[PDB]
Amino acid sequence: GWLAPEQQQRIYRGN
Amino acid sequence: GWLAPEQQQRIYRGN
Amino acid sequence: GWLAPEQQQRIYRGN
Amino acid sequence: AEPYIDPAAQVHAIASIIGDVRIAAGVRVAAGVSIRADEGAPFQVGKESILQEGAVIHGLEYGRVLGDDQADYSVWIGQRVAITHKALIHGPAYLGDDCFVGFRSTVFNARVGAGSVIMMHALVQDVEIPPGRYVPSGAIITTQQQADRLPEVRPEDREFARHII
Amino acid sequence: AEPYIDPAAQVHAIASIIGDVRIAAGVRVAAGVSIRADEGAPFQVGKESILQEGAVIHGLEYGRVLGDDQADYSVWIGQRVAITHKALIHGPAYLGDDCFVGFRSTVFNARVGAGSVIMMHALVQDVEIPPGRYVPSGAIITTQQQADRLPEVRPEDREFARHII
Amino acid sequence: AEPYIDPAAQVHAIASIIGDVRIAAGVRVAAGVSIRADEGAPFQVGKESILQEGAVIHGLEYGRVLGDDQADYSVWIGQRVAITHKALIHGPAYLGDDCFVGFRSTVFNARVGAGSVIMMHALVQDVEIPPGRYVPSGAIITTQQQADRLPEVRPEDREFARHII
Ligand SMILES: [Cl-]
Ligand code: NI
Ligand code: NI
Ligand code: NI
Repeated sequence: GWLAPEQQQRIYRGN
Repeated sequence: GWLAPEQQQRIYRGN
Repeated sequence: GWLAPEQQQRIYRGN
Repeated sequence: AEPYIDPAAQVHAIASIIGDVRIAAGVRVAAGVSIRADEGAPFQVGKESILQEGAVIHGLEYGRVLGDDQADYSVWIGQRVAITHKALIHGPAYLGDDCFVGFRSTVFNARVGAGSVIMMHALVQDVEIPPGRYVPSGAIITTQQQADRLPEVRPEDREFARHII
Repeated sequence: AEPYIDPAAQVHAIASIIGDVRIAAGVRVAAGVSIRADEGAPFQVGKESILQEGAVIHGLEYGRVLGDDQADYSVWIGQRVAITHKALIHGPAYLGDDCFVGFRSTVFNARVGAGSVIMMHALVQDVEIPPGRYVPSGAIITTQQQADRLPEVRPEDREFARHII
Repeated sequence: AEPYIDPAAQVHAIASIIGDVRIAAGVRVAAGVSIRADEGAPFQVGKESILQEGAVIHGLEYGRVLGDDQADYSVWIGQRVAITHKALIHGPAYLGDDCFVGFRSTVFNARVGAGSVIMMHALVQDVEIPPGRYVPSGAIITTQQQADRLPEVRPEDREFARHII
C-alpha cells in the first residue's frame, strides 16, 4: 500500500 | 434535546 | 465577475 | 401526508419530495434534490427559493422551529433562500429570508437570521446566527459564542450569492 | 456475486446494493444509499446498523481488514453502527460495534474501534482509532499520532448519537 | 445541445450526461455521476479521465476557461484526470492533465495546473494552482497567496493517486 507496513497492520488487525 | 434549554430556545424562536 | 479582473484572467488563461 | 406544490413552483420531474412539505410559488427544485418530511415534518419552502442538485432537506422526528406564521416546523426555509449544490438542511432548521447556503454546507439544529451568507464547505450546528452574518468557507460553527462573533454580510457577499444562484 | 440480504433487514426499494455484500438482521438502509462491492469485496453490515440517505459504501480492489469472524473484508461494519447522511465508508475500513459516523464524514483506509463517535464533516484516513474515542466536527484525522490523542467518548456523546439515528 | 460520447468511452447506463458535453476516448463514468452543461456549457472531459460515484460537474451560465484547443469552456478536464467519490467540479474550472481530485473535494472558479494532487475534503476556489502542486486533506484554498504557496507534488503523492483510481 502507501503506508508503512506496521501502520497498514494496525488498520488490517489493530493492536 | 442535547443542548441547554435556553440555547434550544434561541434555535426554536431566536432573541 | 466577483474577483479583480487580473485574478479572473489567471483562472481564464493562467500565467 | 402529501406535498402541497404551488402551481407556480418549478420542481424537476426527477426531484423527490415526500411527506408534509409545502413548496411556495416560484420555488425552483433541481434534479437530484431530496426533500423527505418522512421523519421530522412539516417543511415549508418559501417563495422563490432555489434548491440545487445534491441538496437534501431532512428532519429529526423531534425538535421544531417557529415559522414566521407562528406554526411549528421541522424545517422553515424563508423566501428567496438559495440552497446550493450538495447542501444539507437538517431539521430542526430555520433559514430566514434571503439566506444563501453555499456548496456542500450543512445547517443542522440551527436558526439562521435573514440575509445571512453561508459560504462553501461550512457547518452551522446548534446555534442561532443573527440576521445578516457571513460564515466563511470551511467554517465549523458549533457554539453560540462563535455564532455571535461572525462578521456582517457586505454588499460584495450578496453580489457573490446572486452570481452563484 | 449477489448480495445476501437478511429477511429481517429493511432495505429501501430505491437503495442500490451490488456485489458481495452481507446485510444482517435489523439493518435499515434508506433510499439513495449506494453499497457497491463491485471493486473491493466483500462487505459485511452487522445487525441493527442504520445507513441514511446519501451514504456510500465502496472499497478499493486491494486492501482488507480483519472481520470479528477472522475473515478478510474490504468493509466490515459491526453491529448497531450509525452511518448518517452523506457519510462515505471506503474500504479498506473497519467500524466496530456501536460506532457513529456523523453527517458528511468519511472513513477511508482506517479501523475505528467500537463505541467511537465521529461527528460531522470529519475525515478519518490511514489510522486506527482506539475503541471509545470522539472525533470532533470538522476534524481531519490522517496520522496515528492524531488518532492516539483523540479524547474519550462521554455519555453525552452517545446520547447525542442516539438522538440523531 | 446533446453530448458527444466517444465510442471508446465507458459511461455507466445510470450516469446522467446532459447538454453540450464532449466525453473523449477511454473516459470512465461511474453510476450516479451527474454532468449537466444545462446552464454553463460547453464541457470537455479528456482522454482516459475517470469520474467516480457522487461526482458532479456543473457550470455557471457565465464565466469560462481557455481550453488547450484555444476554445472557451465552462469546464475543461484534461487527459487522465481522476475526479473521485463525491467531488464537485463547478465551472468556470480547468483541470490540467494528470490531476487528481480526492474524495469530497471541490474545484470552483479555478485553474489547476497539470499533475496537481488535490487530497480529500478540500476546497479550491478563485485561484490558479500552478502545475504540480499538492493540496492537503481538509485545505480551504480561496486566495492566490495560498495557491502560490502550495508544496510540490512528490512521487509518493502520484503513487497514492494511482492506487485510489
Ligand atoms: Cl458531500
Ligand atoms: Ni435524517
Ligand atoms: Ni471507490
Ligand atoms: Ni450549479
